[PDB]
Amino acid sequence: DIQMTQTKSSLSASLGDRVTISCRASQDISNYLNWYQQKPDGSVKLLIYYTSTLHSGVPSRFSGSGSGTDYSLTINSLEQEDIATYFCQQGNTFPFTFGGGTKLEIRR
Amino acid sequence: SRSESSIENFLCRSACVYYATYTNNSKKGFAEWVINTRQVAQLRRKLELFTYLRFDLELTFVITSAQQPSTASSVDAPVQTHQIMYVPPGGPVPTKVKDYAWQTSTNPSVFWTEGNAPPRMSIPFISIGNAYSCFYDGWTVYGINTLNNMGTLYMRHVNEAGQGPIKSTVRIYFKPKHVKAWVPRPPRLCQYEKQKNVNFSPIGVTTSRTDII
Amino acid sequence: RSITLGNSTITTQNVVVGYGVWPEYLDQPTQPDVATCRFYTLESVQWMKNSAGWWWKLPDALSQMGLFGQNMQYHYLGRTGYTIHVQCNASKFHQGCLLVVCVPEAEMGCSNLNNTPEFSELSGGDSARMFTDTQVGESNAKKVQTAVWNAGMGVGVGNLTIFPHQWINLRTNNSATLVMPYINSVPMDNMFRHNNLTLMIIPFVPLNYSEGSSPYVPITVTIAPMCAEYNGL
Amino acid sequence: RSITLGNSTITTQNVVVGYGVWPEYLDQPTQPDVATCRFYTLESVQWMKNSAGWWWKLPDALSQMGLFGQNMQYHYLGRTGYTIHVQCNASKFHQGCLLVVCVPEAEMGCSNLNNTPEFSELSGGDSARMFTDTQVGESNAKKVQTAVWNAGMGVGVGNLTIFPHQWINLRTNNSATLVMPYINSVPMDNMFRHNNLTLMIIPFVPLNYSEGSSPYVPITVTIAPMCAEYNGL
Amino acid sequence: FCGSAMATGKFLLAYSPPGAGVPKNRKDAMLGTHVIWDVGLQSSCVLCVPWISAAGYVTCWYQTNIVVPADVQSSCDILCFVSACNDFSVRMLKDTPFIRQDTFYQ
Repeated sequence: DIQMTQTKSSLSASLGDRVTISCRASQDISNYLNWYQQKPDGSVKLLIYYTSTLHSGVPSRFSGSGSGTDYSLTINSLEQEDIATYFCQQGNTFPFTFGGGTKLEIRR
Repeated sequence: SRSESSIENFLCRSACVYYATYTNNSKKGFAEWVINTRQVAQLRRKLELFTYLRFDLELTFVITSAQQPSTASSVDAPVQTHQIMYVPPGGPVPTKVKDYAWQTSTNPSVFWTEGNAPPRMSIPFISIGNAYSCFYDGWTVYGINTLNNMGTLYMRHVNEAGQGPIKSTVRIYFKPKHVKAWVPRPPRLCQYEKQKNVNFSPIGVTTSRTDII
Repeated sequence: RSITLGNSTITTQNVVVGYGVWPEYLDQPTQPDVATCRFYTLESVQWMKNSAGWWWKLPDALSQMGLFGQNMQYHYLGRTGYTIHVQCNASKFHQGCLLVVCVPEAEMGCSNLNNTPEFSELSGGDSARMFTDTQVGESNAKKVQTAVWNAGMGVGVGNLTIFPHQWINLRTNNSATLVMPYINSVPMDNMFRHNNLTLMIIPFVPLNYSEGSSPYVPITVTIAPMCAEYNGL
Repeated sequence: RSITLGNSTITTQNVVVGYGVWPEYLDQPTQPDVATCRFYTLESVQWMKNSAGWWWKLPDALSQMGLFGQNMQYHYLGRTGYTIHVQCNASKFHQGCLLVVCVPEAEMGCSNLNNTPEFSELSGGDSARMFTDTQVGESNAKKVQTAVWNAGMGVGVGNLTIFPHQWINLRTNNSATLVMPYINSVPMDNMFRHNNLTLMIIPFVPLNYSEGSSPYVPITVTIAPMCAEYNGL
Repeated sequence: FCGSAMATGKFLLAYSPPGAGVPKNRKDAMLGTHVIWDVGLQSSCVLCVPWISAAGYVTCWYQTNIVVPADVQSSCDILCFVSACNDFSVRMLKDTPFIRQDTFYQ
């Protein structure tokens, strides 16, 4: 398998700044990564369906990057509705493996 | 009602095939799209009725803009000019926005300012073979055939901007011209899964019913 | 009846030809004519009750077929046409129906959605790779998805009649003949990295018999190259 | 000058032909023409001061010479003619004289008076067996008696000029050419148990030079089959 | 083929020329001179061959099996005739070894 490592699992920032969540794979997965967002009430939806292209209907404050093993997400202007949990999932080999969660929180 | 089902009346339609945005000051914002018809599912199913195609190409770019939030103090900007560089197959390719591969003399580009008609340009049948092959049973990696490679398009601002960030979005319209088609082929039944290959997951033949009578 | 070609002789008794065209000839390439044109007979497959289908990739079957197959390594380019004779010999007590299609540029589909199938699964030398009546699971890394109702191409298997074909109905018919031209986008290709034809045999109505008859029916495929010519010195 | 034959090309600048006749053609036998006629060049021998001679049995030298030599095992019968080019390249400071004879049916003589010489002593494949300036003693069981003044046939070596020949004199001449027909009593023979020609090279006046020159002179033999045809299917 | 009229099969009829060995398989026997003999179409196949005083082989191979209906036996037979196609060429008459004698018949 491939074990995706989201090493932090707890971020904290204020509103208006630039936050980066990182997903680190176990081998080269060749630009097949997806970024999901699970709200605290339970609803899960897809944000980014490659390294760097957005889903339709998701606002332009999100962006992704990466190559090879190391990958990253970016939210440039953090809003109130973006406080949720985030996962990464590769789509290269079998079976599909998901990363660990990452919960955000307001700093002070 | 006799000529509606001809080949030129079937395929010579315009279709949006790509859509991307780019910012000016980011040093990551500039667009890139390799010319192929395998991204959108409604254009791909019409071209995959035939094995060998041969057509001219004609592209049109609808570029708009937006005023991203700056700090303060009286944003007033002049009109913006964009560059749309076409890279023929087997040419240099940029890695950043500021690069020597933009200025090369064999990559034809168009320049266009905001507020005019959109910038059309037309590309003839560029291939070493005699037809674009939609299906290739063989190796060059399986089923790729680098002989039908039409080129790459890159887009960027040329105006250096100081007071306000501006992001711009470009939609590319795609139109075959003077189409010739050989060796018809059955239409696809399963859903498309990937772009490069013809992989699928098996599906039923049709919608079912309760009884044969 | 009893036609001959070189040092090989078969006997027959209607012929469906290509797309209406006949195989014709084209640095300066020259042609081999005496060393090549003969009926290369692949071995027979057994049509049982629990059968699903077979397929042969066509310039791969004659890769180890002798004095044509030895020409494959000495030549880098070339163009060829074919003539196929398929005949199954049952009695008037068996029943069934075959479809004998010849597909130009038949890309196969893998079982895993991300990979592409390996070379040993696409084609064996003079061995029929056979379809399956199930799904091949996605845990298989590099295998061809051999669901027979999709014909390995992701399509409807009933619509395969748009290619040149011939129905072998055991009630009325005994054999098939197909004359196929050279269909490609370039006039001379790489002959080790391209299989420009694929011959499939799919039993639409399965075999049936009563107890006492033979439990199988053999199908014999005979390939004869026409218009064989190569680029070389 | 610069004649060619197939995919081989040599260059020359008088030709002695056989017995006045030119090589001409004859179940139903057919001929090979494209696969065969090319200049098969044997490797060069070095004419030193203490040399005695060389000989090649002629349908044995081309036994392992490629696409002519592969035809030897597929064919049981056949008749062939030959054309031989021999050239030695010295300076105007060397001196010598060769005799280039071509003997039909040259039976060799053994060293023991009761046996007959073994096959590995009669002829090597594209290697020159070489004469000797002594007697081979009678304690040797199966060896060819290679006394050069008898030419291995029990005859006078000066009288070898009754066969077709050419004198290579380094003072005046540079090369030799011999066109030999098919000379045999039957029109088609066994080609594994018969060597119907033998090419000998005997230095009558030995090589001499002054100190500073090269201590050897190379001799290059080139054989071209003509009128090659075989009995077969 | 002296078998039933309801049976169907195929055979090879290979001729190895002198020099080539006996073929040890159906596949390399195919690449030589051969005739594919379909039984259900015709019941006699002729293979002409030179003969002179290895020297040859006239081997024959199963191509497909024998397909037979119900209530028909599957064990059939095959006969073989020989003749001279063209005119021969005989020389130097002698006596046969097949007949001999010690005492006079009386």
